Amino acid sequence: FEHATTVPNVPGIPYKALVERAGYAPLNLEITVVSSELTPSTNKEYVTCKFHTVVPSPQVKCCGSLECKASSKADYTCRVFGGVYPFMWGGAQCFCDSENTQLSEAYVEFAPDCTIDHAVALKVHTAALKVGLRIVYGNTTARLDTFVNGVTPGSSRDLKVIAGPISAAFSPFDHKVVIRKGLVYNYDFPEYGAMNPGAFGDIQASSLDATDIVARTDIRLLKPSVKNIHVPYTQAVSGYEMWKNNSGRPLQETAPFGCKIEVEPLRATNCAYGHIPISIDIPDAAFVRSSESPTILEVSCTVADCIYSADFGGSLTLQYKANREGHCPVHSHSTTAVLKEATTHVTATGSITLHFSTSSPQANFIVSLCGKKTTCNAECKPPADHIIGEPHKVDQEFQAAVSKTSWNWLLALFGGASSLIVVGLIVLVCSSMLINT
Amino acid sequence: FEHATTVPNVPGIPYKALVERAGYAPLNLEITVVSSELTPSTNKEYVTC
Ligand SMILES: *[C@@H]1O[C@H](CO)[C@@H](O)[C@H](O)[C@H]1NC(C)=O
Repeated sequence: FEHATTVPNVPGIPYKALVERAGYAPLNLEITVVSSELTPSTNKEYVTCKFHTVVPSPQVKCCGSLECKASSKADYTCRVFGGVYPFMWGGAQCFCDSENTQLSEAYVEFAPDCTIDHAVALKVHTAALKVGLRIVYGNTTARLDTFVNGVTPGSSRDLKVIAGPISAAFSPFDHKVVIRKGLVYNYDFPEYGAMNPGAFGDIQASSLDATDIVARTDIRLLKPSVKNIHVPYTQAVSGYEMWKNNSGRPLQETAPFGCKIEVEPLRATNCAYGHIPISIDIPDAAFVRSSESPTILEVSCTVADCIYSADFGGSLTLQYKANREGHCPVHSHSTTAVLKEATTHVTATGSITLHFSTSSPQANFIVSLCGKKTTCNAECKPPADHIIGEPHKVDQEFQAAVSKTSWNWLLALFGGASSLIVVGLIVLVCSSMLINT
Repeated sequence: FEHATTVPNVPGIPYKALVERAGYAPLNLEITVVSSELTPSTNKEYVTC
């Protein structure tokens, strides 16, 4: 049987319902999401790390001109110096006094320690929500992993489940993300090839082992001044360490909606947001005939010491006049109160205690012991514990968040004002009819 | 649950209260005052004979 209903996406917090398929008995249905994996689609532009700036030996040649060539190496910088006369140890290196040519060559390379301390840059496109569902119907359980889009039921060995599109589309990732060492940051890195010096993305490559490495660090080769052979060069500071110095907090600690983000693959787990429209196809095997299911005649309610906390704060004694021994479900129709127990064992003329979690100051709700309806009506005290360590099982709806006596006084004032208005219009009508006569 | 309660400070005469949380059964708090020593701050100022 196709049953469609809106359920919370929050992890835990069981959602219970009943199906009424004519004369096939009220059949219970407990569903609860236990995992919520939000996996976006990522493409990789570049990986970056601290660079090394390997500088080869100078090419000095003595009484000649040695203009250099271009190269495909990362951030190749060449300069040619005249009028040099270098000293290595043990004496001079040119037989020429003043006519010499020194070649200074400086490209840049990944550090040997970039196998770990490397950050990849990604763009996420669309968040795909995959949720795992625990279902118990009657006495049959089912673990089903389903995508939340409206199609692809997936695992249908016994049960068919369609997860409709979610009410609110939430994505904890911004359009550009950076992953280093298992930590994700919502950073706006530059495009591939748009390398600026002193900031993130100064050196880029598609992969760590790729020879196609690009960089635009401000490396400048200086004119050699001292007698001894070397290269003088001034470089802009690597923007990778500057980004590490002021990365802010990673997205595992700043993500909204209370969910935690893991890498390989990049996903967000247990994101509690919105409501999932669910559509279940309950098999007819679990359905039983209403003649076999015991019926019920008279049901009375008495709930004592209600408290509208997040816990199951309330005990109701519930009296029945049973027709026949048997186990059969129980359910509270009002969304404001949810029952701990889903199926009781009703035999003959007993009192059943039930635990319910509510959010209204008034406990005025409809409950079905194994069929029919029952109006539980009493009052609920405020919680004494200010902060509880578990989430609320009922969301407020403002239809019952105002207390019964508060509706009484507020509606009494409204009724007084409206009654004065009605008396005013009535006496205007009477006076108009009198002056018309 | 923290239950504030006013008790007379007479020796003997057992005092009785009920503690209760809405999801729990009531329990019989039994409080008795046995001794009450009024020891003040005393300093010796002289001795005579
Ligand atoms: C960068 O590192 C230096 C070195 O100690 C530190 O003083 C500074 O607070 C860090 N952050 C910024 C934004 O300069």
